[PDB]
Amino acid sequence: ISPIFQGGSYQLNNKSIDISSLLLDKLSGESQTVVMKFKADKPNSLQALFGLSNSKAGFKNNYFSIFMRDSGEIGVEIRDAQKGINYLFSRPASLWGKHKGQAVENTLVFVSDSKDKTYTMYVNGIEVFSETVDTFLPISNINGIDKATLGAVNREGKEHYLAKGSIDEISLFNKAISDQEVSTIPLSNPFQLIFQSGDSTQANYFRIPTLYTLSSGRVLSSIDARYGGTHDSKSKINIATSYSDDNGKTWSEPIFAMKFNDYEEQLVYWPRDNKLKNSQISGSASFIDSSIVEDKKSGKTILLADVMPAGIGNNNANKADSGFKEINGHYYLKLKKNGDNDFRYTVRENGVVYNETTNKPTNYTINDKYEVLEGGKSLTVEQYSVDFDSGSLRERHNGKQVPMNVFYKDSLFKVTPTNYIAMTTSQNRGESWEQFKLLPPFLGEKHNGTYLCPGQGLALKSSNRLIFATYTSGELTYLISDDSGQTWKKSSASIPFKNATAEAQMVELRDGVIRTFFRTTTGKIAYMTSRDSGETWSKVSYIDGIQQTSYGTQVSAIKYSQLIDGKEAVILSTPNSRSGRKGGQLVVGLVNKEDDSIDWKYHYDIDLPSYGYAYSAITELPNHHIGVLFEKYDSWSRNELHLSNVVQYIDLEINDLT
Ligand SMILES: CC(=O)N[C@H]1[C@H]([C@H](O)[C@H](O)CO)OC(C(=O)O)=C[C@@H]1O
Repeated sequence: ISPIFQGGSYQLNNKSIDISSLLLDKLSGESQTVVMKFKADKPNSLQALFGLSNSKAGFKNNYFSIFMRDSGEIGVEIRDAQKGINYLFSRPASLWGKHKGQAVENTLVFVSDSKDKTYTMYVNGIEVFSETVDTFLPISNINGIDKATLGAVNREGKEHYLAKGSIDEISLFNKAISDQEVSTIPLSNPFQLIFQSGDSTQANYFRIPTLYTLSSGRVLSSIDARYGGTHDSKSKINIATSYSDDNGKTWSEPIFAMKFNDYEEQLVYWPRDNKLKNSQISGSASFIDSSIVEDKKSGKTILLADVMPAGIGNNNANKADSGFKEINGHYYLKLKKNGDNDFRYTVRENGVVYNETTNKPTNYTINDKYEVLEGGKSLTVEQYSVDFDSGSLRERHNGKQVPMNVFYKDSLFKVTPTNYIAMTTSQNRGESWEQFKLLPPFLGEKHNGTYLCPGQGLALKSSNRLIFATYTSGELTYLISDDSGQTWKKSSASIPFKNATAEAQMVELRDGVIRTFFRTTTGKIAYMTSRDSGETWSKVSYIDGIQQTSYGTQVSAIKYSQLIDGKEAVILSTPNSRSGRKGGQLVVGLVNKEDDSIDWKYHYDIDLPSYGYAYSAITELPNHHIGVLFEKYDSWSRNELHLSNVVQYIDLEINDLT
């Protein structure tokens, strides 16, 4: 099939282009596909790209448009007043505006299909919505259509929703094209996906990217594989990883670093409507917020993340309990058995489940997978699946037996419903990952564990010291290992905030000198300095020239290997906005070599100030390029929940930022 119409080079300068007598006659049949290569870097707040209308008096609501918002949202309207139909479908954060000081060419494919009664929209190869209706309205069945327009919808003789942008190609087909035919449409994409809907994780959502350059040249990525929409824990979540052996050009199929099997790995399309979006998987264990580092001495690659027991997240996590009973200097995991109201057991050496009440070992052991064995025989539980088939979220047993784990809901022996940290290690730089182990508590028996700061750990350049920053209430708590991850001690730093999400990332400015950048509740990024290689920390200061919202966002920061303008350089990645998680920037800081202060000298614009940018991972690639893996959406907004393929990868050179 050829196009029924094909246009090219249309300038949308707040003035509509009429294409009625090129298109309307050729429209026929009830199925259509719009293919549109458009640009829009200074978009109006709301603006229609393409529009078919009844332009006559009294039929203002008789029209189809493809519209966008300056927030990056894309959508369609299919309206007909005589039929009593008024369809509106959209997805936030669907568009790119600008990459490297250049308008991005978006590729839009809208599929209007009468056989399935489905309206499907792709932008840039990604499906952003797909909606089935009871009563289908072909876009060309709207009664009295007499205008085909670009850059407005002609309503009762006047231009509505005037567009500022440009259309490079618009085609229409009297055919609803196959998914196969969509993926053969060429793309000029400024981004690539490392993790995506459909890959081997089978999660439809991803949050909290990380990136790290290993010594071999491999770049490694970790992420939350988030199953229950984009919701934090409590949910189903796994830590997935992927690596690139070619400077970011290609990535390996994702694997798991940490996983749980109490709930099935399901690609689900969450619930974006207001009655159902807060549906949140409630019976599953999960991992959340990973951080990665390489150990120089052993060659190991170390990855930590938070571990949440079935049904737990930071909201309901038992503060006032670590999950451990200390016994002169040693820490043991506490266990609660079925039918008991108190925690009567601990996991002594070799995983011996020991009864603290009667002071006797039992027939039960916990293996290194935290799986429960009775007299050496594996115990199992039945797995859960999730579905919205009944019109609300159901969590129900699915027939499959999986090894029974102390973190699960159906386990005979359960861990304290609080939050933990675990580490895994790889000895092949991310090709496999050893079974995770729980870190001991750092703040006593009567305190829940700290929360890991997503991103990178710090591997000091001239020692064997590893550091992972964590946060808790009223302090930054650095975890420090001088033995390849075997042992850990804490180094506390008081922060002048109560209930901060003080997500912290570190740079080593010169040997022994660490600057930590972190999120606060002040609308500003904070920082402190150890000159101690992390033993002691300074008071808190703030960065001017960057704004954050009051709740803040995770900040990522790296020490660039090369000199910029003759100075040592620090790179920082954050949203720069007081209005939302949007207006993302890599900001380039030159270290003054005398006092260690930083002149934040260049601000690079990742996309339009109005376009979403949230958590972010950066790294210097072996070729001195910068890799960015970031959430291209507002991951705080209750309007942008549950979007697929918004965590994206881009490649930048220093020249691009300066
Ligand atoms: C452990 C955990 O739940 N971390 C989540 C964190 C946390 O909820 C904080 O308390 C509120 O910002 O919030 C966010 C966020 O997008 O802001 C992401 C994290 O994955």
